[PDB]
Amino acid sequence: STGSATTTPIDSLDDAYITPVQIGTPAQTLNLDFDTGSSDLWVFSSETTASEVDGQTIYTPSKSTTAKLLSGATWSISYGDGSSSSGDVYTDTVSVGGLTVTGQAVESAKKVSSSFTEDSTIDGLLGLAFSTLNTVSPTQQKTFFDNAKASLDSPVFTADLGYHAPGTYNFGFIDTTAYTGSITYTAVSTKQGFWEWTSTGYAVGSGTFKSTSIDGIADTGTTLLYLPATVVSAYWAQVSGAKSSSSVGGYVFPCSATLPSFTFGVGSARIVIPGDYIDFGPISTGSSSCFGGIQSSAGIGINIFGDVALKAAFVVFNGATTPTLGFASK
Repeated sequence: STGSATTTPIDSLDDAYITPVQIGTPAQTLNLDFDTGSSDLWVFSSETTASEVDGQTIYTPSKSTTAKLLSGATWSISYGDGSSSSGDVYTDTVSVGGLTVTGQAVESAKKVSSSFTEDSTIDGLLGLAFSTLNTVSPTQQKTFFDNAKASLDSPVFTADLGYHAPGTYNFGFIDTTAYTGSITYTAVSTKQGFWEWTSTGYAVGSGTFKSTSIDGIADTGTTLLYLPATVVSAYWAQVSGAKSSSSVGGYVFPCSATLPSFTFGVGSARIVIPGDYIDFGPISTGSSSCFGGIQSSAGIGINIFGDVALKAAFVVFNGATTPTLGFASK
């Protein structure tokens, strides 16, 4: 089997992407944030504290003939941005782009933090990291991809995020029309539960390529590109007037600037992030100070190849017995 779903930016900055997901019988369609940096599929629901719901579409398990309470199971998760959610668990039928999993753990939110409430466009998350990170207790649950794997034509899913435009998540096949040149595959460590890999270096604009190992995670659920302070400093030094602002919480730059591209290495191959991808616009409405799309990972504890980087590539998440990551230009 295979699945194919369109994923759509939630706003004009590509702050995140939502993908429609069918849950239950009859189908309840929720727009979820596919997150290769976490491993919980959780949804706004009929159980969510009413004051914490503001415009989201909710899952109502009592209206699904295939929903079953997973007795005794609870979940609770905290994300790198400080947001969080928690609740209990149902199993139900979940379909993504024509691909159906029965008995999928659907984590029903009783509580969500303000960040989720305030984002009316995201109805929940669908985690696509390794199931070892799943927070369901006392019986850890599998991700949608894990449950689907054996049924898939090939044990892979691909992320093809658009710049200011829709893209595609495919399950079970590689669309060879969706990228240019070849896919370069690179090793993955699952030790931390992430799609963790090592970039072979970077360049800034038309600058020479610096060969250097950068360990990081391919994370569709993170907006920006978080890299070592040395790298990030080298990038913003090429932007007149750019500076790190503690009060804003990262690198800002004059909105009148033309940003240089950023290249990252995948083995001997190179992915080029156009400068425009690195512009996240005024820090506040009307400001002439713009927020940078490349930020320091110092104090995160991990480098993150988030959407800024991933949207410049066609990315293969290869879930074979020995997982790997593939990158192609597009």
